Amino acid sequence: SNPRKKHRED
Amino acid sequence: GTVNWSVEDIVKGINSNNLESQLQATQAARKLLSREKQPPIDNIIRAGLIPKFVSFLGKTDCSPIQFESAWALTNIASGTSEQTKAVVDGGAIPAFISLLASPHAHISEQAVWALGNIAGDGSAFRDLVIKHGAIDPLLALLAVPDLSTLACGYLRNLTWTLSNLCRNKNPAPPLDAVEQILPTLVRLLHHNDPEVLADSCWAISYLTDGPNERIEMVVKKGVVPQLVKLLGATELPIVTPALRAIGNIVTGTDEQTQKVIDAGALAVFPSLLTNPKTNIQKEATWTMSNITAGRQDQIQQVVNHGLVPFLVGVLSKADFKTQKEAAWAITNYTSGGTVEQIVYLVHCGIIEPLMNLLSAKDTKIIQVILDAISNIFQAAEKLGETEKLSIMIEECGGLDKIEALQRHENESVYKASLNLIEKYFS
Repeated sequence: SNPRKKHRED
Repeated sequence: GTVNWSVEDIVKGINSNNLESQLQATQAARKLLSREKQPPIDNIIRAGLIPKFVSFLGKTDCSPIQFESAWALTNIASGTSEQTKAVVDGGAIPAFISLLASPHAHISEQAVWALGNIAGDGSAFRDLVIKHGAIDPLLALLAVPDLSTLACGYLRNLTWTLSNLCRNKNPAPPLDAVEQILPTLVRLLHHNDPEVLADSCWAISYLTDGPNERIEMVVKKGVVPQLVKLLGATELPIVTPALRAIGNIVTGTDEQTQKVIDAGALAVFPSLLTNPKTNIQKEATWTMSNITAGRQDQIQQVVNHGLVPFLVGVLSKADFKTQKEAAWAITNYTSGGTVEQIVYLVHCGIIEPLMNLLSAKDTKIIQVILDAISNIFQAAEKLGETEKLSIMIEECGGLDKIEALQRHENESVYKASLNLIEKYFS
């Protein structure tokens, strides 16, 4: 696999 | 108040010598970096703000600016490799690791997230995070009697970041780091949250994607029965990594493969080989091909579980990449099986769908199929039944294909065809 990186938007 | 600041205004506040003004500007940078459509990561980097964000991580007496800069740096680190490198280059790794022990759960969680983005960039940054000492404080956050007392989002972020420390392959993570992480991973694999379960399976799938000694470290921890259980889950985000882990394990030794069979995995494959998601069907059939590459007693377990009709099924109708895995599964079967097991294959109707696939343009699937037919013909010679098979191959239009493959660009395909014609069709 699922994402290598994750962005935090809230 | 902090909504839609210009980068110039953010720089102005961060460069003031007023901690509250710096806090306000940092939050404004966080909100800018938080938007979905093209957050201006590069503009923020070019303004030289990363060193200031990193130094704010250390401001223990102003926890809000620790949080806001941790969030801002997390989202820069979520971008391209170059953008993640800018965060690393600013010294963020030891500063984020120091925040793992923060008494503010939301700050500790944000540092977990940021290290997951850095580690998730690739093997080098993964191993750099490990060298700075992240694993011990990460695992200490999960040293509780019952995982269910931790906040759900917090536990999910910890699990996801741990899986990035298990991820990537050139090189694989350090052996001692994997040994250090595995007992906590095994415990997460028994948690009841579907996201924790999915990412725990992903981590295990990464760790089993390697040589047999890597597989053995996982298999020795006793996780195979739990992986088989998760293989039967109704949540596709759990089945997919569980299946990839199981498929990785059966690429190991026959003994490691046997632990998958012993755990009951084959009883799930009627569902998996007819699963509506085509990549489950493909992964399940690839897994079957590595099981039919095993000992005759393992081929026999495939037979007993009624899985040969399902292999006939995917060979008859499936997306083409699944049919290729099925062809491999059949040739592996015919290469290692007994005469009786090979005869049973024909009785299930392998011949006609196998011949139909000889029309494919994939040159290697034709080599694979030609090998299977040669193997089946060899079993037929031991029973004096070479003809009955020849008539069967010709009655379904097969002989036309092999006699037509007497005109192929690949040399080995041409020669394998004419030999079959020469020896069994005179």
